[PDB]
Amino acid sequence: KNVTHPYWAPKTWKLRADDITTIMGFRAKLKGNLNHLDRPTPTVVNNAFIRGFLTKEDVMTWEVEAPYEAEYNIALLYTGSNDILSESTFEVTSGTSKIIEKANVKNWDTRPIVQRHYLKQNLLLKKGINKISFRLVTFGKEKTANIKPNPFAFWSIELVRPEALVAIKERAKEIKADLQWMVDGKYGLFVHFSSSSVPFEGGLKLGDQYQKLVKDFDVDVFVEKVLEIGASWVTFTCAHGTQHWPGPSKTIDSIKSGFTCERDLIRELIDGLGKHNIRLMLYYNPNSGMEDLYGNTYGNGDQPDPSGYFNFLEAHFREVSLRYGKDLASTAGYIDDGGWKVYQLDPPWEKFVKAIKAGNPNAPVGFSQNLFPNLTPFSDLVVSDGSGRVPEIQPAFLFEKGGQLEGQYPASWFYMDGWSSRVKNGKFTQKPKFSAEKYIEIFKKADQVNMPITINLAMTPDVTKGHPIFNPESIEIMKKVRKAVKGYLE
Ligand SMILES: C[C@@H]1O[C@H](O)[C@@H](O)[C@H](O)[C@@H]1O
Ligand SMILES: C[C@@H]1O[C@H](O)[C@@H](O)[C@H](O)[C@@H]1O
Ligand SMILES: C[C@@H]1O[C@H](O)[C@@H](O)[C@H](O)[C@@H]1O
Ligand SMILES: C[C@@H]1O[C@H](O)[C@@H](O)[C@H](O)[C@@H]1O
Ligand SMILES: C[C@@H]1O[C@H](O)[C@@H](O)[C@H](O)[C@@H]1O
Ligand SMILES: [Mg+2]
Repeated sequence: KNVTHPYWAPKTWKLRADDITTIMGFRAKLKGNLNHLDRPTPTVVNNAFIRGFLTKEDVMTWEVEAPYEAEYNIALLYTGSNDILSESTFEVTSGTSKIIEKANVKNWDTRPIVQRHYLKQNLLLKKGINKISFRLVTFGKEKTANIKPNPFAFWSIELVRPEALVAIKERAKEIKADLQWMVDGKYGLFVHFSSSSVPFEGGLKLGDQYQKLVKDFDVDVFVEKVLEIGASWVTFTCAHGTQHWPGPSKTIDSIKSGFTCERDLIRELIDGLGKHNIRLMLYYNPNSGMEDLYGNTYGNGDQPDPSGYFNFLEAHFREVSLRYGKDLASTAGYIDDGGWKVYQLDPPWEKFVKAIKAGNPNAPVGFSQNLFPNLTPFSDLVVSDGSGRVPEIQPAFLFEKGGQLEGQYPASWFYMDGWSSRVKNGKFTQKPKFSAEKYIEIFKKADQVNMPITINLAMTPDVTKGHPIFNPESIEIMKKVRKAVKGYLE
């Protein structure tokens, strides 16, 4: 009863013998109870999990193509009730090769919710077409809003020759970013220049008058507020809701006109913030409005092909990174939905990372991993949407060898009042979530454990002298935060 548009349907997967190959569960043939949410169009569907592993007949089968006979290390990504996991046994088969292994219980209280399980024994694969099957052979049950169930939910399988993994990890280690400047700066400002946002003075949402509002953006007004709250960096939102880009881009323009600006606002933000040694990183969203820029990520025509889209992302990262060089701290401080959306295309993470660092070899890579474990060994920062909640403190063993987050460094991304400003009738509708004293404790804790915080204060897309661009109550709180954390202490 499961539905997949041809671009999402099961197909034979080419193994990349020198790389980590990832294959979503819905690329397997499913039998028995196994099911997933419908995927009826070329557009990615976040909720990709396979559910219904209830009996020994509930089995999924991929078809993969190896270039030569070799042993492959298998990782599984899954989630579910610890009650269910504590009694689930996995079985991975191909040819005569068979792996049997108990599931791992999630013994941390934080994200990641999905865990990556490296199976101890390797799977031998013959040259050419191999069928690989996954099923459970022992089963648990949930025990005592406790309404929604938490079944075993399979996300993906990952295949990598053990020798390729050592070499991959070696290279990741050699280009790992040095984040001391973020720890020393303690916190920065997330600013959403959001295409859905309506200006303080009313009128068209930023998305429908993007170039005009970029041309009228008052950098000096913006920098003085950033400076006043003591931010050490700014993460600035490119392509939030549409693919509009606040500066020149040969890469974007060669796909489709109308998204770029004559004014190089990124450069002016660099220079304006640079006068006070405040650094700039870029948020970028590779999916929102992408159907109006590139089109379907898997292209047109009868069979899915992501190389055009991959080449766009790589050429875009590369052009931005080289355009600004070391003046731009990162063209990829926050790449939205790396977990929910980007991961589902089995993308070439390393090529993206090399593009990101081409102009700035220490540029931190921050793919948003959502509730998922580390997306690629070439990550630098833990990144996900903290909403307006108190920042979680992930326990240290997550970062040790074998850990879910190994190679990453802890970091928090959350908002004081909201993400996108919702100003209506000259009044901010989004108030700070907590008292000033609670934010002070939050930043003091982040500082004591050397975890950078990037806090969003909803900003009016029309940045001018005529009106507060941030909520004055929010500014007042951050001024008290600055005093308690960055001010003269005694
Ligand atoms: C054979 C596989 O086909 C898919 O469409 C791609 O997304 C994979 O990266 C690989 O090329
Ligand atoms: C730009 C925004 O990014 C988020 O990740 C999405 O979930 C929103 O709906 C919107 O697309
Ligand atoms: C067969 C598929 O149908 C869809 O409607 C199209 O958007 C795809 O690109 C492809 O042509
Ligand atoms: C702007 C540059 O960003 C890089 O990521 C940093 O490592 C450098 O110290 C410099 O500040
Ligand atoms: C940083 C946040 O990322 C999330 O994925 C989005 O849904 C929010 O709008 C915001 O942009
Ligand atoms: Mg510190």
